[PDB]
Amino acid sequence: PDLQMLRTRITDTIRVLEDFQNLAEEGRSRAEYTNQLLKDICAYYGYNEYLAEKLLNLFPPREAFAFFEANETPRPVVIRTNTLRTHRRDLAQALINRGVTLEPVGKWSKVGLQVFDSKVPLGATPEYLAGHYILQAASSFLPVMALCPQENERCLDMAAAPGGKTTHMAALMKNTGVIFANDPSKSRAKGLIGNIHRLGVRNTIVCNYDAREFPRVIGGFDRVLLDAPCSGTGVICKDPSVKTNRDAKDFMQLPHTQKQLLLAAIDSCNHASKTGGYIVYSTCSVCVEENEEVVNYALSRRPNVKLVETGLPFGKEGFTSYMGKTFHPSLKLTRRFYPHLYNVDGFFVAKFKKIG
Amino acid sequence: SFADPEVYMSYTPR
Amino acid sequence: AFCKQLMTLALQVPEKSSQAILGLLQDVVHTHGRKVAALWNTEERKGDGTYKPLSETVEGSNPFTTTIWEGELLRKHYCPKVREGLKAMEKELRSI
Amino acid sequence: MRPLTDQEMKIVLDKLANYMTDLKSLIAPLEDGDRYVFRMQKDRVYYVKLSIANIATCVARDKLLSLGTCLGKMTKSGKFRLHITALPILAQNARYKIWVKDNGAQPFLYGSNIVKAHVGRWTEDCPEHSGCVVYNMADIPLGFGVTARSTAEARRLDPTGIVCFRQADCGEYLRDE
Amino acid sequence: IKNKRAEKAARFSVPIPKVRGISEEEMFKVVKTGKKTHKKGWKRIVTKPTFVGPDFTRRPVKYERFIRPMGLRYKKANVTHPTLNVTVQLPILSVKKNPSNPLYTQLGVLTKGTIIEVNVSDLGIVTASGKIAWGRYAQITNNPENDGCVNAVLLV
Amino acid sequence: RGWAYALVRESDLPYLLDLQLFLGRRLVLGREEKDPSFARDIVVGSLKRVELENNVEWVNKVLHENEDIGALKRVTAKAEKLYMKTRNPASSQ
RNA sequence: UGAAGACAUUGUCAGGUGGGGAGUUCCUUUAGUCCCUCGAAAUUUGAGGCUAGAGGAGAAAAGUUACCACAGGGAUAACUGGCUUGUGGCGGCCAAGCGUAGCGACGUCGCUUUUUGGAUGCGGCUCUUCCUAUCAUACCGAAGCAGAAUUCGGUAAGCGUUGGAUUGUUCACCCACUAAUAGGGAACGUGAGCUGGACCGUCGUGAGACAGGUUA
RNA sequence: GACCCUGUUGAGCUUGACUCUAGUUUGACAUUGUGAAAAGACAUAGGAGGUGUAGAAUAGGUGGGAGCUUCGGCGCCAGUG
Repeated sequence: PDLQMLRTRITDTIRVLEDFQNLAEEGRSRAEYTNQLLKDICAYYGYNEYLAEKLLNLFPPREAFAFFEANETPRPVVIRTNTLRTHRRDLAQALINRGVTLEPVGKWSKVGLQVFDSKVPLGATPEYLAGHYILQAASSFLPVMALCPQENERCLDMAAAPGGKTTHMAALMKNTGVIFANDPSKSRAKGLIGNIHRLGVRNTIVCNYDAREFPRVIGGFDRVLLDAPCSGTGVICKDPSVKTNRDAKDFMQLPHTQKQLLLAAIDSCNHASKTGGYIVYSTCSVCVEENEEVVNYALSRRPNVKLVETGLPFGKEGFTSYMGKTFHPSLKLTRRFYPHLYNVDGFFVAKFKKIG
Repeated sequence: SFADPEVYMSYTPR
Repeated sequence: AFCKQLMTLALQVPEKSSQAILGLLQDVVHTHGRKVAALWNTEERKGDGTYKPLSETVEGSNPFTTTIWEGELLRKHYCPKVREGLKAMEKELRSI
Repeated sequence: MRPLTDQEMKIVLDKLANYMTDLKSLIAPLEDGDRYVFRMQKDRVYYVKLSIANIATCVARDKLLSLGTCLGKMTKSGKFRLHITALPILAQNARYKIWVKDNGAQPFLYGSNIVKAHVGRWTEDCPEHSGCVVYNMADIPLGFGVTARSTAEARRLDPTGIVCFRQADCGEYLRDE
Repeated sequence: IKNKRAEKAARFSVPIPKVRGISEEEMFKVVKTGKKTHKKGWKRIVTKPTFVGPDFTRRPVKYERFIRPMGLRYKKANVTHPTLNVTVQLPILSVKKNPSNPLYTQLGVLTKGTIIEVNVSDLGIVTASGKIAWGRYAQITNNPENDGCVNAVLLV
Repeated sequence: RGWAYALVRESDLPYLLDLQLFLGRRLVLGREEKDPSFARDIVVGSLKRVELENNVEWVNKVLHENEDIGALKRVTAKAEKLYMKTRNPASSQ
C-alpha cells in the first residue's frame, strides 16, 4: 500500500496513544491502537512481527519511532588513532593537510577522531597503511574503556574477528603483556592477523578454538573481554538482514550460547590477581532477553563474582525489571547504549570482578 | 529532540 | 637517552658541573629541538613500551616512552646559577 | 610450532644482516630476564618473546595462527623471504635508508619501484645492491628493497630512472583484508 | 519494489563519506612509471565484462597483472523469477562459478550460463523456516560482451 | 546602514536556498510573519501587481519601439541561455 | 655455630600441547527408534549416546594449479573477400506449421525504465574523377498547411557546397556569413602532389646493469 | 599477438600414523607455626526495603477472598496491565 499514508497513520496513532484519555475513539482500546501501530510500523520499516514487538514493547512510543529512524539512518564514520605509532592532533593535522574533514570524536574518548567527508579513499592513506589509525566504531570503543588493561597482564579477547578491540587493548597496554585473541573462524582470523600486523602489535597470540573451551586450554587470565555474538539489533543499518532474520528460535538459541560463554569467561578469570580480576561482557544487541538475563545467569549461578562500576561516561541506565522477570538490584550499574539518544550503535556493557 | 545534546555526533560539519 | 641521563646527572652532580650540563643541554636543544621536544611534551609521549633505565644499550633504552620530569628538582636546586640555566632551558623549549 | 634449526637461522640471519646492521641487540636479553626467540609455524617465521612462546604452547598446532611478528616465509626451495610484516624491525635497525616524496610514496604504496624523479633525500656512500628502507619526509616507514644503482650513479642517473627495486610495500595489508 | 526503494532513498538519505579508490588503469600506469623496462605484452586487458565489488583493492601478485576496465565493469543484473514471474534489477553480490575458465571465475568474468550470487532482498522470498531470503544463485543466460547488459534467471 | 534588494526567479531559487544555508538565517516566505526583520531574516515576496504591470507594459512598448533595444534584448537572451548552460549546478537538497 | 624466612623450593592427582625422545602396525555429516545422558526454558530446545556409510611406513618429505618470472620445445603464421547498412538482450503469454511431449515468427507484459521541463588519446592542405546514403536549387504527395516561415516523405548528382571558438587533434555544443555552406570511394601501399630495433657474453636473482661484442 | 607442453622459481592448497614421554604450561592438595590489624561467606535475634512500560499510584511473589468493618471509608465492579 501507500507507505506515505501508512507513515502518516503511524504518526496519528502515536499521537492517539500519547493522548488516549483526551483524544480517543468510540470504543477502540489501548490494545487495538498498539496492535494497529504494530502492523503499520512492520509494513513501513520492514520488520518481522516478533522483533517489531520486542522493540516497540521495549521502548516508549516516540522513543521507539526515533529508535527506528536511527536504525534506518547510517552513522558518521569514525577512526581510532593508534597510540603505538602516533597521537591524535598529529594524525588530525596530517589528514587535514591531505584533504579529510576530521573532528574530535568527543570529550569521552582521548583516542578517537570522527570523520565527516574526504576527497581521498580513507582506506588507502599512507598513515593508514602504516598503522596510524583503524576504521572502528564508538560502540566498540566502549568495551575496552570498560576493561582498561594495565601494563604487563594476561588478557583474553574471546572473539576478535575485526581486530579493533584487541588493537585498542594492546595500545593501552603499550605492547606489554600477553593477549590471547581467539576467533572461531579462519576466514575472519586472516583479516584479524592482517590488522594486528598493520597496527604493530607484538604481544598477541591468535587462536581458533571454540571459545567455550578456554578454561580447559589455559585458564587463569588476568583480564577477560567477551564481545558475545548476538542477534545484532543495534547494528541494523550496517546489516539490514536482522530486521527479519531473528525469530523465536534465534532469540532462544543465541542467549544459551551467550550464557555458556559468560560462564566460561567467569571460569577462566583469575580471582587472586595483583592487578585485576575483571571481565567485560558486551553484545551488539538491544534486547533484555540477551543482554541482562545473561548477566543474571552469571550472578545466580556463580556467587564468586560481583558487578562493578564500568566507569563509562554517558548513557541511560540499565533495566532492573521487565515483564515478570525481576533481576538482581545490582544490574543498575550495567549501562546500555542506543543509536537515537547517541549516534552510537546500540550495545550493552557489563563489568565483573572475581573474588573467589 | 530525543537525544543527548552533550554527546551526539552529528552529520553536518559542526 | 643521553638527554635524560644528563638531566639525572644534573640532579645528582656538584653545582659547577650542574651548570655545565645545563648549558650543554641548552646547546643540544638549540641545535636539535623538534627531535627532542617529545621528551618534554607528555602528549607527544610514545606509548610503545616502558622506559628501561638500566639498559645495556642506548636503543634498548626506549627513551620516547618517558618525559623529562627533572624541572621540579632543578628549579629548587640551591644554586641560583643552576636555576638561571634551567629557566633558560624552559625558555628555549617554549620558544622552540 | 618448533624452534628453527641451525641452517634455518643461518639463512634467516643472513637476510636480516643483509638489511640490518645490529642483531646482537635483537637477540639481547631484556630487563626482566627474557629474550626474543625465532619459531616456525607451518612455513612462516616469527619473532616473539620467549615468555609469550612458552605461554602459547598450549594452543594445538592446527589451532595456532599468529605469534609475535611474522618476519617472512621459508620457500619450497629453502630460501627465506621478508615481508611488510617484517618491516618494523628493519625500520628499527636499518642499514641504508631512502626517503621518497608524496608523489612517489603513493606509487610505492601501489607497488612501483622508486625513481630519481621521486626521491628527495639520500644516504651517502650506498653500494649498488644494498639494503634500503623506504621512508617519506615525515619518517613513516613505508617499505624496504634493494637499490638499483650506487649513490653516484643515482645522482648522475636520468630522473625517469629506477633507483630502488621494490621488494615489499604496505599495500599487502589491503590484500589480506 | 520500486516504491519501497524510492521512499527509502527519498527519506533516509544523510551525508556520509563515500569516495571510490583510483582505478586499476592508472594504478598500472603508475607501476609503469615506477618500472622503466616494459616487457613485451606485460599488460593484457580483460575484454570480457567483469564484476569487482569493492571500489579499491590490492590484488595478489598472482592476479596483479589482469586489468579490468571500468567501462566493462558491471554491478547490477536483470534477474528473472519464474514462479513469481517477474524481472527485477538486482545488485550482483559475488561470482560463484564461470563454467568456461577457473581463471575467469577468479577474476569475475561474466559470460553466458554463469552462476552468480544475487541479492534477493526486494522480492521477499519466504523460506521453509519462514525466513526472508537475502541472496540466491542466478544463471546468467545471455552474452554481456555482445549485449551491453547482464540477464540472469534465478535458480529457485 | 545599507539596503540590498535581490531579484530571484524560480530557477535561481535553489541558489537562494544555498545562500540561506551559507548565512544560517531563517527564511520568511511572503507574509508568514507580521514584522519580519529584513536585516536578519531572508524575506522573499512578490511586488505591487498594479504598477509591476504598468512597468512591464512600458518595457514591452519600448522594446517594440526602439530597434536597438530589441537587438540588445535578443543578445542578452542568447547570453542568458549560454550562461545558464555554463553556470555551476546547485545541490540536490 | 650464624643468616634468610612461613615466601620460595619440593612432592601427589586432574588436565592442555608436544614437528623433540622410546616402542608397534578424537571430533563432523547423513537416515532412523522419538531409545539414554548433560545444559537451558518451562508447557520446549541445543550438545552428546546407539545402529552403519561418508572425512581427516608417516617430519623424510610427497601430491596439485586453464596462475606468476625465467629458459626451452610444439603447432600456428596474416587476413577479409556476393563481406557490409535501421530498428537490444533476457523470461513469460500467445502462436501456423512440423511432430506426436520438442521447435516456434509478429505482437504484448516484466527489467533496463521515470507522478511536475563532455567523449576522444596519427592529423592537415591544393587539384582530377566517380557514387547517392540529397545540404541548396527544380518538381511532387502529406501535415491546423489561414498568409509567412516550415516539418516529414518521393523523383532527382544538371549545378554549387564554408568560416570562427576550444583542444595534442577530432567531434559534440556554441558562435557567424551564405541559396546552402551534405556524406563518401580511388580497393592489404586507401586517387596525384605536399606538410607536420634483436642475438650472444659477464655479473647479481625478491629487481636488472654493461662506452661489452655482433647484426638485418 | 595469441594457444599447448616441459624444467627451475614464486604465490596458493592438501597430506605428512598411533601409544607413552623429556620439555613447556594450568588448577587443586600438602609441609606449616605463633600473634595482631582488615575483608568475605556461614549463626541467630532484630530493623529497613522493592520506582522498565502502562496503570491515579513504589505491583516482592504465592494462597485462599466477596464482603470488610475503631462502622467511613473501602472492596467488588470499569479499566491499564
